[PDB]
Amino acid sequence: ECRVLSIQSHVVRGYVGNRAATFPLQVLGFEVDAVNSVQFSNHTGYSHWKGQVLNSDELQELYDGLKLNHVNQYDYVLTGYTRDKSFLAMVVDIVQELKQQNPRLVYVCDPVMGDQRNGEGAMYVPDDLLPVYREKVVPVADIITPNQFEAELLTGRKIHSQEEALEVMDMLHSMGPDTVVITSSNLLSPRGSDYLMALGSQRTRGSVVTQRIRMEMHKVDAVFVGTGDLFAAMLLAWTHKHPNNLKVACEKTVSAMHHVLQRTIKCAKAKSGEGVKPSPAQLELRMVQSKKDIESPEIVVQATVL
Amino acid sequence: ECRVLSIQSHVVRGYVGNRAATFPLQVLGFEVDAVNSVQFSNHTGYSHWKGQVLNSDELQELYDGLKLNHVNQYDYVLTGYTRDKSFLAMVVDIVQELKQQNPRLVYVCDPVMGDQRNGEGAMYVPDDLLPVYREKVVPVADIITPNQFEAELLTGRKIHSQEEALEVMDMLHSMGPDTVVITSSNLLSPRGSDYLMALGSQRTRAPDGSVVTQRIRMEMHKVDAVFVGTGDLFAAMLLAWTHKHPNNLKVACEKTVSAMHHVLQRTIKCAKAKSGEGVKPSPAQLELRMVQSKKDIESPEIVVQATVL
Ligand SMILES: Nc1ncnc2c1ncn2[C@@H]1O[C@H](COP(=O)(O)OP(=O)(O)O)[C@@H](O)[C@H]1O
Ligand SMILES: Nc1ncnc2c1ncn2[C@@H]1O[C@H](COP(=O)(O)OP(=O)(O)O)[C@@H](O)[C@H]1O
Ligand SMILES: [Zn+2]
Ligand SMILES: [Zn+2]
Repeated sequence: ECRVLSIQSHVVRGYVGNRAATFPLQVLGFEVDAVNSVQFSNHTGYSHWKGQVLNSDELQELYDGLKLNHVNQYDYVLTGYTRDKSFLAMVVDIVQELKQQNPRLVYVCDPVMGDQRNGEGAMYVPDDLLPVYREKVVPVADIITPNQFEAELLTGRKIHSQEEALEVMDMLHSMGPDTVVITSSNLLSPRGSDYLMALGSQRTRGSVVTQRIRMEMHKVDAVFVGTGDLFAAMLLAWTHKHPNNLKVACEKTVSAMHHVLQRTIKCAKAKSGEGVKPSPAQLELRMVQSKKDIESPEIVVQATVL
Repeated sequence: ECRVLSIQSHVVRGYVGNRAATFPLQVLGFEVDAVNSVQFSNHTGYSHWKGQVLNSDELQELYDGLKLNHVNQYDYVLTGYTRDKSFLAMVVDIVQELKQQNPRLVYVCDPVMGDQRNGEGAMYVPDDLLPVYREKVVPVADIITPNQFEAELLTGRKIHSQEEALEVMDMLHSMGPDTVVITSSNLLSPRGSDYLMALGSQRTRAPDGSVVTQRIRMEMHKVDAVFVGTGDLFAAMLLAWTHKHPNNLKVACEKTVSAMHHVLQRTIKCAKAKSGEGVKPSPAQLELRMVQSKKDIESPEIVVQATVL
């Protein structure tokens, strides 16, 4: 049995943060302990939203409860969007302390930054977070899933080509994480302008045998929320099964992603009218109805080894 | 697609309240919208626990958000443990308003107040809740799952036999709910002193004004341990199975109780293996093995047969 401590947002309706990460990990066999950093009615993609936030002190209280009961033994820690540097700093303390009892604990981090839609009632992420991610978070993270924009901020470098991306990924490796996956980029894929390009790199430490891969997925014509959280949660599961094969781990992860999105866009267009654009409420991920696809995804993409 | 609005507690670790109700409903195909009434590190069966509570105002804020976005359309509402009458009163307002847009909404309610451990009842909730459950909650509830102790408080009547239980269940039907399930009782089962007896009753008013009532009895072998979150798990699965078998309380209960059995057996086996020999399992070791019971919850092998009364 593998136990995951996931600390992310919670929404009453829809799927983002912990809502997008718990069901997938559960059906995949993981014991998930969920700390909801916030509780909103829905995500910020809607016109309205109401809810309450948890401060670093409250986060500490919860962790203390687990500690007092001697049940603070985890195999994985998983975090994502956060817009409070004080909260984020608290997370690092918790991870460090946990890695103390279990040097084998794996910390999966998705360093969210920018004007992204989230489930924490926020319209943006304060710039004062970059230095916390850069100097405290990344150094203790084992698997990180930044997008191109985030990868650039973390390394202070810009990416103009596939070769530069690989260089930035190497810079991230030296900062700490043995596995780095750039989930989406602006790089033009050789397959076509309609494909989204993702890059992956894993340092398997004994010299460092580095496995690098590239993946191209056809873009779906719509804006989704929570996809990044779903990605990170599934990558966690699949890397656990294929600890030394980033290629397979990413192929199953991205395949699932495809099935869920296809089912989601089909149902969204069916519920809205003819020629009517689906609304964010209609675009909520069809998580429950994708159970079989998440459990065992039919591979639909092939990762090319670089 | 059936959408459920579940308003119950949340624990970081373990399974109780919303943690025990969401996963089962999700694997069974239900779209679950969860409002966490509280967030604790774990349940109170542990020696320590820390967390925060939500007040009636915060509950209202959340509901308002759904309402402002016009996404307050539900098919089911599911509630359980509550320790604040103000919060409970707020729940009733929400249910009434929802039943306005959807006359077909089904409200499943587990009126938690206490249990009868050996012979004497003990209240977990302030006594000032009983009146609220009695006059405000039960009247708008469609399915209720009280234990013997709770059934007695709601009707002000004592249960000394199977016949008296059936009378109390009829009294509850008059108060509102067409479906009543007494999940556990002190009644001695004809099968043996080691079996737990549950009773079920579902009312159907025929077109001509006649009333057909299906009544059933169920006996389950006791597992030698104290579990937490089992009542929440029960109510969540009964919701799912009654949805599939709308007019057959017999089958709905057989599938529901069969799943309970599978989950508890797997849970006690793992607990004893983790404890050590001769060592009693701790509450932390007794947390329901929810995730590892996925298959059993999806399609339970029937292991109990309901007796029609
Ligand atoms: N419109 C889309 N079409 C196809 N895939 C998408 C789309 N949007 C997101 N994804 C998938 O979601 C993941 C991207 O998450 P995203 O919201 O873009 O995260 P990030 O902003 O962290 O790069 C990728 O694996 C990608 O394939
Ligand atoms: N020790 C046990 N042995 C067998 N079944 C149990 C045991 N404890 C709980 N259950 C199951 O859980 C449900 C009862 O929940 P329980 O803790 O007894 O709730 P309540 O006190 O509200 O009646 C029943 O369907 C019952 O079969
Ligand atoms: Zn992201
Ligand atoms: Zn109960």
